[PDB]
Amino acid sequence: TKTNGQHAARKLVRLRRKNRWADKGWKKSHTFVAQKANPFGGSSHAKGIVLEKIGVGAKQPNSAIRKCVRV
Amino acid sequence: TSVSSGAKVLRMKESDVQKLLAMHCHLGTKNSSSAMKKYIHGRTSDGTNIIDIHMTWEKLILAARVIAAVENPQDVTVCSTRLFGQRAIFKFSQLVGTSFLGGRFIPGTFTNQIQKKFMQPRVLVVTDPRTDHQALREASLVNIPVIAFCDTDAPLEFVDIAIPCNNRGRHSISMMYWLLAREVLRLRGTIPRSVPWEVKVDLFFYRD
Amino acid sequence: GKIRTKTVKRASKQIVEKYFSKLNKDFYQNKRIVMDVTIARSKKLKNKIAGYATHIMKRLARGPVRGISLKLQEEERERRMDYVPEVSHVDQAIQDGIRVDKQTLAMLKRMETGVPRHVLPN
Amino acid sequence: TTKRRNHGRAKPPCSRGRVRPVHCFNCSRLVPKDKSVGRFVVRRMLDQASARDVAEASLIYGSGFPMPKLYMKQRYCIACAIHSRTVRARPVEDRKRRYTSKV
Amino acid sequence: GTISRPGGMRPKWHKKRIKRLKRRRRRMRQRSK
Amino acid sequence: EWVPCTKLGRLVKDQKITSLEEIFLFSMPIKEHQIVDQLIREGDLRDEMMLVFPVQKATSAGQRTRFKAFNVVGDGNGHIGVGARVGKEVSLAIRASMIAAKLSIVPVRRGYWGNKIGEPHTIPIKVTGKCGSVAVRLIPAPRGAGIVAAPVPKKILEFAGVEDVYTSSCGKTRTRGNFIMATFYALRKTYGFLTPDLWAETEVSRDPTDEHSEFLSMGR
Amino acid sequence: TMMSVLANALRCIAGAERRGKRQVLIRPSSKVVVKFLQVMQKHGYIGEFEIVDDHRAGKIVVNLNGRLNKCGAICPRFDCTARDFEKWVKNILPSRQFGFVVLTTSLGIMDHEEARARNTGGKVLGFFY
Amino acid sequence: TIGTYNEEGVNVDLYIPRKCHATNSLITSFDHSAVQIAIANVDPNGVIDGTTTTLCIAGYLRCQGESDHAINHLAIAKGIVRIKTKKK
RNA sequence: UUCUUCAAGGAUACCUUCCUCAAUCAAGAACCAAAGUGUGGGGAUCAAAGAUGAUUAGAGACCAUUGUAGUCCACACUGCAAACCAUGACACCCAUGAAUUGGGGAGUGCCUCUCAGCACGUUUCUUACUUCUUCACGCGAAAGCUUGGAGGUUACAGUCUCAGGGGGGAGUACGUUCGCAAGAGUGAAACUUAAAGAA
RNA sequence: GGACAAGUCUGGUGCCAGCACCCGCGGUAAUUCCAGCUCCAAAAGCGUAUAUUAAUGCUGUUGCUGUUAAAGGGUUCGUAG
Ligand SMILES: [K+]
Ligand SMILES: [K+]
Ligand SMILES: [K+]
Ligand SMILES: [K+]
Ligand SMILES: [K+]
Ligand SMILES: [K+]
Ligand SMILES: [K+]
Ligand SMILES: [K+]
Ligand SMILES: [K+]
Ligand SMILES: [K+]
Ligand SMILES: [Mg+2]
Ligand SMILES: [Mg+2]
Ligand SMILES: [Mg+2]
Ligand SMILES: [Mg+2]
Ligand SMILES: [Mg+2]
Ligand SMILES: [Mg+2]
Ligand SMILES: [Mg+2]
Ligand SMILES: [Mg+2]
Ligand SMILES: [Mg+2]
Ligand SMILES: [Mg+2]
Ligand SMILES: [Mg+2]
Ligand SMILES: [Mg+2]
Ligand SMILES: [Mg+2]
Ligand SMILES: [Mg+2]
Ligand SMILES: [Mg+2]
Ligand SMILES: [Mg+2]
Ligand SMILES: [Mg+2]
Ligand code: NA
Ligand code: NA
Ligand code: NA
Ligand code: NA
Ligand code: NA
Ligand code: NA
Repeated sequence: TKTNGQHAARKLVRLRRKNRWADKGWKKSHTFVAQKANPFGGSSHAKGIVLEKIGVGAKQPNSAIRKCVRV
Repeated sequence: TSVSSGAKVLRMKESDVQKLLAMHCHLGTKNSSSAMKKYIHGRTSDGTNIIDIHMTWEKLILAARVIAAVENPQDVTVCSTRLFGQRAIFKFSQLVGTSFLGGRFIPGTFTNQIQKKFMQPRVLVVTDPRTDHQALREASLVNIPVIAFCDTDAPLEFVDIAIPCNNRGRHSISMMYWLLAREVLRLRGTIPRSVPWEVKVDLFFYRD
Repeated sequence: GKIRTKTVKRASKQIVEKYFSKLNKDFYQNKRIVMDVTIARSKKLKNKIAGYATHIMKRLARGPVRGISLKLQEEERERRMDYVPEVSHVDQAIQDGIRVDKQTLAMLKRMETGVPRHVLPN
Repeated sequence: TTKRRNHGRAKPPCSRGRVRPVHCFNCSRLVPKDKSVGRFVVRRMLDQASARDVAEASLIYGSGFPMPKLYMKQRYCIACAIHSRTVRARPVEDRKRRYTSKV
Repeated sequence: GTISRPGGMRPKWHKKRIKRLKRRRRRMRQRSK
Repeated sequence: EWVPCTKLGRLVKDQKITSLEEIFLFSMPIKEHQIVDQLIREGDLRDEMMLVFPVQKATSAGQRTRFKAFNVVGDGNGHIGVGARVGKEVSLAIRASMIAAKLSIVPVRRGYWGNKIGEPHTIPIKVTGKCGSVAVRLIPAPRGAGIVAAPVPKKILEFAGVEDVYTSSCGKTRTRGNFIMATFYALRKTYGFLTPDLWAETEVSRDPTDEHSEFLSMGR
Repeated sequence: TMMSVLANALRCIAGAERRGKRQVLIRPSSKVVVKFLQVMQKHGYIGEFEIVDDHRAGKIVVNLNGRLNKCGAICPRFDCTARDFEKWVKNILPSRQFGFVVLTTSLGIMDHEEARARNTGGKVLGFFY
Repeated sequence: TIGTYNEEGVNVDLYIPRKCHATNSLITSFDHSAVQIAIANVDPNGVIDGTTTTLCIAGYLRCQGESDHAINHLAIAKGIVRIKTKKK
């Protein structure tokens, strides 16, 4: 099967390090690009000022107006 | 065959070999299967296989001891789909007292319990393991041992005791059923060993 | 088409089985007998039943029929067929010489009982 | 889904890499030689009615001398073999009959 | 019919569309550089 | 008002056969659910519905709906049986599954995790059972630990009479039909393993159809 | 190529037991193979075996008796301390009532019940039950 | 000395099963192809005695087609089949 | 296609020689269908682009008549294919029956010199491409695989190595290496979606 | 309503207002919205948001997958390992 060495820990460590970048969950916590694009700088809440009140429609199977605001 | 405190009884005699050789019960087919390769003893220049007589008799007696050990003769069923065995099936049942099935085998006669022909035999005898495969397959579902007359090309699945013989040729099957019927009666019954049996093989012969 | 259905066919076999005697190749005599021993409501069925019965009898006069199974005919066939010749065919064959192949003879010599009598190679 | 075990040709793995293509007898399409459907045809130059008239007018074939035949080896693409009814679609479990010789 | 449900037009012609895009982008950056 | 149709049924109707262990010893099929009713007290019956879902088949002008039901039947200790059937109505499918569950009844072995004290509480070995993609593993565990398992394998393992087991699983267990049967196949395998205490060559007895063949001879 | 003759021999034996044979032939055999076999024979798990000698690595004929369920090598040969015996048992054994894990110590090749009695440890070799 | 025993002497196992004489394997309760064959002993005379020798075949051996081969070896060991023809 | 030449390669046979010299691989190297590029030849056939005639609502297409580059050779490039057995290399075990290619061991036909020769029939053996409808066990979601396994695996460990991580954005953008060019290799994210997919 | 313990109760609205973490509910008889009455969980505690651990054998040394679902390099040689 895979490598079974007793002196092959270097190969197994390199394999796991390279392949750990392939899951979106683990990559999001070690890459710093998400925080910059996130309007909250990694914070639970944030404070803002209301600009205007808008009404956005609902997606296709539904039908309504969702009463949002621009902040 | 052997016996505790062996007395050389139940052994092949001179007349038995004459009957077997007379009607060509020792001739196989051109091809052989791996299962039956042990019973074959040499082969002719033509390509026909020769069946070892000693082992043919050994299995014949062993099957007889199984059938005679059944207390109720109705608990033995004899089956045959080939035409040449149908007569031998009938006479064998008459003399020993065993139920018999001839011709087409209705699927369900051993497993479909809510039926007017449901049967529960304790042992099964079939003329040919290849043409009687439906019977063998059905017996594999209800714990029923099987005795079969096998040629050199027979498939031995679901076959417990195999008697190597000549399944083809009208007189060949009749010879084997005649010997089996006589041996069972000798093993237990009113037929003595010294006096030759009075019935005729031609009775077991199949005629139109 | 003039196919006779299962109801007609089955009753005809039953009538022939029970009353094979008194039956003959004449439709009109058979029709009177069928009307006597049947309780069917429809007259049309009784006509067809007697028609198929005559057809069966005509075939029976020439040879056996699979479904008919007459009791007396079976016994006469059984007694004829369970015939025994004066001398067994095997006994005649043993009396004449038995010809066997050389390797067939080879195992016979090796066997304890040895080569039996009335046996020749060729 | 693999429809056929030999993938429609007669080239096992580990045996060849390439087989030279031929032209279809009918549409002139290029098909590998093992994949194509091939038939050897022997046909008479004249049917029964015409052979009788020509034999009567001739002195060579007038007394028991065979007329010439036409020998050709025809190779078909898959489409032209189906359309011309040389072969037909078959039920699953009947797609395995082989017919090693012409009879 | 041999393949299963392409997503949005034959993949070969989608490939040719992008190749002509890359050529035009290359020509546009050469004007400035 | 039940008249048996098989040789085994006739013996069980009388007192010739009294323990299911006699039947299991010769591996004979049951084929009649009244055998289990008589052989078990019927106070330890304990049926249980487990799953009832609809299945459909497309036809011209609509479709056709039927119901598949899974029943589990087990005594207090050592006997378990699972059956599934289909019917045009929910009520019919329930009753049919009950009969099917009784028809297939198997014995399940039990053992000790460590030192042997008192009655057995856990299975004697680790056994796996597979049905589809779902595979269920059962592991022996020290006493006191309960039945560490999902709700579905736990209900089945209660009826089998095990009070202590560790459970691991693989595959798409969201398919409850395969989850029910995979555990049942795991319990059946407990009597197939050859432990070193059974080496112990033992003689051969006679089957009931031979021992009481005389009684079955006369009559119908 | 062939990297472990112990893994090879234990694979041949467990294979023949799966099919139902009565005898196996094993090549090329070595000292470690023979000492492993003697541990299985002494506990009554295989039966009589014999070594045929050529002027090379020999061959072994082993008679079976239908008691073996599985036997296999562990690779690579990990290290086990006298306190680590249980952990191995919980992993590669069907139960703790029966089975064996074969170790190689400085006293010699021997199973884990004997090793615990002498209070030693070493590298695991295989198992059988 | 069959089955599992407590620290006391009580045997807690129920239904000790059958072991096939050919393969040394347990014959389970859901194996419907397993069979039992009874062969009668006889006296120095040709009449049957009244004692039977009994054989157990596993059941998967039958479907493999090896059931016949096993029976030959079992009957030879039990002393019911003469292996080879005697010398003249 | 045949004949004449040059250097190789595998199998078999062997009571020849030698004595661990081996297995598999980042980096690095050589080869690699067709189309395409450069410079000289060659140019019969077919034929991208292009031109005519039809068909059609339209037809830029399919059909017909043509026609340039190409198709062929030499020497330099390119390095991509459904480059497929969609199945990485080395080693072990493993049920049957008929065939076939090459070497070796142990009744029939032709037979004035590549001839103490050549084919065939019967039985064994080593190597190779595989077939079973009268082919196992076993495995798999199934279709199916089964002595180059997709078996011997929750009863999970013979050895090495290359890839994957819900669908799209996308094999795209930026940087860099290689290329005459066409391109090739390496290779993201912001955003957007509850399915897409397999039998 | 389901996952998930707990109403086929009674009024109002009528694809609107709103709920809904996911599947979904609302177009005139709404088991899901706004309310009344009952009931369920846990309780001086209980919801919501963000991050993180277990669930996860969805990072696999123990312990994954690669014919067709994502995935065996086009083929050989070859050094460190
Ligand atoms: K073809
Ligand atoms: K299609
Ligand atoms: K799970
Ligand atoms: K053209
Ligand atoms: K590629
Ligand atoms: K060759
Ligand atoms: K094959
Ligand atoms: K299949
Ligand atoms: K690129
Ligand atoms: K996975
Ligand atoms: Mg080759
Ligand atoms: Mg190719
Ligand atoms: Mg298709
Ligand atoms: Mg695809
Ligand atoms: Mg040529
Ligand atoms: Mg070119
Ligand atoms: Mg050029
Ligand atoms: Mg030029
Ligand atoms: Mg032209
Ligand atoms: Mg797979
Ligand atoms: Mg693994
Ligand atoms: Mg992805
Ligand atoms: Mg939430
Ligand atoms: Mg509603
Ligand atoms: Mg976590
Ligand atoms: Mg490849
Ligand atoms: Mg490459
Ligand atoms: Na391909
Ligand atoms: Na590929
Ligand atoms: Na680039
Ligand atoms: Na499909
Ligand atoms: Na876990
Ligand atoms: Na793929």
